[PDB]
Amino acid sequence: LSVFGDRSTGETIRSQNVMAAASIANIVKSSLGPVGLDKMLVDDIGDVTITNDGATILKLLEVEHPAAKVLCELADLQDKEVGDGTTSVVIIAAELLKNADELVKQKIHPTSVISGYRLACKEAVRYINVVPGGGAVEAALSIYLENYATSMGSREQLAIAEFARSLLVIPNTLAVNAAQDSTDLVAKLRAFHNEAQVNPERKNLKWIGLDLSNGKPRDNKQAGVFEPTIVKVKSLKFATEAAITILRIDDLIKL
Amino acid sequence: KDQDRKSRLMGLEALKSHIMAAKAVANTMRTSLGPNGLDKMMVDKDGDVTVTNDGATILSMMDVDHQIAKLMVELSKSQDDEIGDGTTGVVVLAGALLEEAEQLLDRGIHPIRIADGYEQAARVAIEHLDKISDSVLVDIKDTEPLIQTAKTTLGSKVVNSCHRGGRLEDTGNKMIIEEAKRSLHDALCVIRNLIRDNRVVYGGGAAEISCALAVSQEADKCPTLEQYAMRAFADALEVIPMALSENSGMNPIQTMTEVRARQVKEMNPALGIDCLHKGTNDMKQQHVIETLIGKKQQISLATQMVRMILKIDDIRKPGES
Amino acid sequence: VILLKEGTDSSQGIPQLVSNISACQVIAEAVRTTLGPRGMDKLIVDGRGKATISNDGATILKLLDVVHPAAKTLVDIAKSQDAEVGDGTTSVTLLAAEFLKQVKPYVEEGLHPQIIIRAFRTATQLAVNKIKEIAVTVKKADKVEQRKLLEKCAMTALSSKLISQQKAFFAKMVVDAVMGIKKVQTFILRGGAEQFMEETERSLHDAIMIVRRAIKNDSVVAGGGAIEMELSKYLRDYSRTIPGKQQLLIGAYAKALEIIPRQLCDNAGFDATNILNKLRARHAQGGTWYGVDINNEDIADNFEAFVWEPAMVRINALTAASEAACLIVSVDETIKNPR
Amino acid sequence: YQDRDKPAQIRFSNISAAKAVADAIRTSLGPKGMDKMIQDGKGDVTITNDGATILKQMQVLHPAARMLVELSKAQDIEAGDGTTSVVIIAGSLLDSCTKLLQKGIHPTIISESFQKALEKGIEILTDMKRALIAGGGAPEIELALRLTEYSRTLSGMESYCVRAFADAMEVIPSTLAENAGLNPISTVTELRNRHAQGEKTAGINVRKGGISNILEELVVQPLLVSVSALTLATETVRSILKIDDVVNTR
Repeated sequence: LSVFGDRSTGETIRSQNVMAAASIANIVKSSLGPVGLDKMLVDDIGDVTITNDGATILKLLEVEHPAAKVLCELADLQDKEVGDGTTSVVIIAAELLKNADELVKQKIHPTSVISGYRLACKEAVRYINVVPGGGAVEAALSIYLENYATSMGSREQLAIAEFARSLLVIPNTLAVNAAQDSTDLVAKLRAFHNEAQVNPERKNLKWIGLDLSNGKPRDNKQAGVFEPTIVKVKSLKFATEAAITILRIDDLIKL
Repeated sequence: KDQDRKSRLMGLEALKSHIMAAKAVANTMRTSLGPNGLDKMMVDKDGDVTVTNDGATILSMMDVDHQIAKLMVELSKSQDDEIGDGTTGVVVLAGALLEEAEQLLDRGIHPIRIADGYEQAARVAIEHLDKISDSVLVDIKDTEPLIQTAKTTLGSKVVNSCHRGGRLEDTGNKMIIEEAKRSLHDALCVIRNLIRDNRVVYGGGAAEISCALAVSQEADKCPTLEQYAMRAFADALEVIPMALSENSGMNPIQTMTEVRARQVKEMNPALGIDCLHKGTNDMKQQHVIETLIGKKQQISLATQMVRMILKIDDIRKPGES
Repeated sequence: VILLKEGTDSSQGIPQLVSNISACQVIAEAVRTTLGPRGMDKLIVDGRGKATISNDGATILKLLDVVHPAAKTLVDIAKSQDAEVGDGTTSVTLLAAEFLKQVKPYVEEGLHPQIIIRAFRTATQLAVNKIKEIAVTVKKADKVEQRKLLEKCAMTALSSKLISQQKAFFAKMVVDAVMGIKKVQTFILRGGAEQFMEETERSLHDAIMIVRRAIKNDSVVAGGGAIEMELSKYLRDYSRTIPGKQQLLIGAYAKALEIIPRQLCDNAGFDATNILNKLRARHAQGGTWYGVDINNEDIADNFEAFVWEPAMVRINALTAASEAACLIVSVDETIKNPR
Repeated sequence: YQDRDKPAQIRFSNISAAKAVADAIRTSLGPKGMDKMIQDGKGDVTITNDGATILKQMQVLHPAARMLVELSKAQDIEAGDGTTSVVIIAGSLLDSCTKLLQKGIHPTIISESFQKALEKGIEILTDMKRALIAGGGAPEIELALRLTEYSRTLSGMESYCVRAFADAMEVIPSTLAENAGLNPISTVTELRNRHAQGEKTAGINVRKGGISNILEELVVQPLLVSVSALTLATETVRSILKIDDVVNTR
């Protein structure tokens, strides 16, 4: 072969776009939530900009990669449309690509993975239909989508089941930022939501979130921690569309 | 203990490495197939030298350290008791089936599924041989035609001058006497096989080409991944007759397909290859007829040898510490 | 100059456990494909130069003789399994390494090894209680003679084999022999070759064990990974109602049980993804005995197909598997006296 | 043998350069085709799955690869559709021709054989351009199934050559089944048995993800697409087979 450029394919190119997207999330993972840590932005001049806003970081961050640039354009669409949730969108998308890359190693085709994420996002919006914050939505969808997966079959279980685990990053990330055992709080958070699905009795706790100040569960219905419904709904639609856009890529051609 | 410096070979690469070991023994022996087969020079460990084209003698003296090759050599101990002459037909057919399997492993088919198809195609072929066979001494015991069959067998050996100190007619060299001894051993099997069953099938490649058509048609009726293996069984059957024409100095594929269409268009009775450069095809006129029990044991022992090598997927041996 | 070790090799911490976990997977890989009746074989050669070809997980591990000590623990656990049961060495070694594989990233994330043991000891006891709950005793099912059901068990084990057509004849004699094996080119074998009689020697030996174990113990469970998926369902649904670090561990324990039916599909050439996903759906709907069918590439009720295994054997496998993973997980350091 | 002059080095050079162009574009086959990351020399990027667009940006220099690019342009002019299927067919035939040349067959005999397969190939699709044919790899299976029947009746080298022409058509439905999230082998296998027993209605439906009645799922294409594809592909494969060497000038 004689060409004026390069060419490459295989599992490494999907992983390269996965490892690239994961780097953008980690740049804005610790700054998630109200107790998010500040981060420096050193320009080529030498100056330094310090802030903890995840949206401000992505707008000023510069990473030479095509896959990473998709998440930057992604945050702009979510910003201009709503103006909030750009940090959770980038983090949720990176986790879906991480789990999706693991499925592709298990001989699960991306088109089967993509067809599952389109189904999990659809039913998740139906189950969602303000809303309690603090990871209450992500913990409830993690249980409903895990049960709905067994109803479909046809190579969509692992795709929808991995979509459920990806949502837990939000209460897992907020718990780490609050200096608490995230494995405990996320487990305590899933236990209350699971008891809500077993039976509708009032002894079972319902609509529980996370207390970032005290470090424990908290009924956000009474505590007054809410968000707009369009944020949690569109953030999953944008995150799913971006993971699909990056996961459909299967080749790299340079000139 | 002795895990350090332990030889290991696993995965799909091991199966292709095992197939490469069997093909080396099949490609070595496919040249010595037929009466015009190329001989093999043996260099004994004690300095002795001999020349022969016998499939069993080649496998006995072949010192192979590979474990997969040793299993193929062990098949000769079971094959020579039944057939005697054409141990090459089993090794050539086994190596042919393994080569065609390598095209199926790339498609993503499991080795056990390949072995399940060959076992299904073998019963298709073995069932076809029972139909097109013919008898010689049905219902009466006679000595006239039975003697004629053995006369064509010894003709493949150096004793052909006397196939019908001193000379072979009194039944000048020890090694020719040695090869003369084995020339009767297969003749005893040719007579013993005809005694166990006088039914026989036309040799010279006529049986393999007819079975390949039946195996190919029946492959359409198997809706499962064993279908590709059945088609591979057809192409593997053609290697025996395609090897005879090669050893005689003719175009293999043109002589192969020319006999196929003759077996489909000209007449229903199977027709072989004129490897001895006789008048024409239709080996029934040339009186070149192989036994039915032999052809069945060939396809059977070949499918067994392919099944055993396919179900093996890991070799382990500790090295010198 | 005045050195503490002086050639003494020793390491501890997370790098030691992760090192032992990878060694345990190497032993499973040597017997991963041998799972099932139609499993791939392994060739082993000794200093004599003779080759041993067999898919017996018990005989293979005895011949390897691995020097790594974490591997010696797994091989030793197989010997206790033989005296306890006589089989199930491949399931114990393959399933023990799967528990280690799933808790590997959590160990790297700083989760303590002792917290992992509390999940295995807990989920194992919950699984043993579910086996005795699902296990059914079959002595006079529908007033059918036991010789009839025992023949259906041996026929299914011998189905899709060299004696597939004449499996009924071999089914009767196997049951009658239970109520040595010899070859002819005591059970005398007649076939067209020696390998047909060598494979049939062990293929009938499996049916003899099935008929033997049914007479000894009438309490059984659905094989082919059917119980492994129900325990994977019960423990996964139970882990959801467990607040703490035991949630992710008991769930990982559940997902590790799915390796048994996953390899029965892979070893049989089938697509483990399509079957294991379709199978997990049938278990959620209420299928308590559905499993893998080695013959047909589809989901089938192994209980109705008379593919049974004793309930105590599956209990001793999980106990030996969890005890082996816990013993490796409880290890932190490897000490070596130079001598 | 000696092989003083080795023109086979140019055959495997043309086949490898031709097969390499198809190995990339094949994943972009069908509605569920996999996209690609085309990086221009100036660093710019763009995501797309159009087959004709991918070939234009490849900037190929090899002669055999250039003929596939001009081949894809011809299908856009004649029929206007099926651009990816032509380059995939031409690449698979050359992949199958590699096995024939190893057996000792001349390229001219292979070329004349495909012309005979193309003759019966057009007759098969005409029986199954005021006409329409099913999609989703339906004619590719019937074309692969019925040509294998003709190869049994023929004699000489045509059987091995025409059979390779038939097996090469199975790459199209094998590629569609792959992108649709199915098994490429079991899906193509189920269609050949459905075609031997049924008719062209059997195929792949990517919208539902499985085999179904193609005519009922509203997936149909005209006859000129599959006919012009085999015609232009065979003539391109024949041209690559007839090339023994390339000589530069000045």
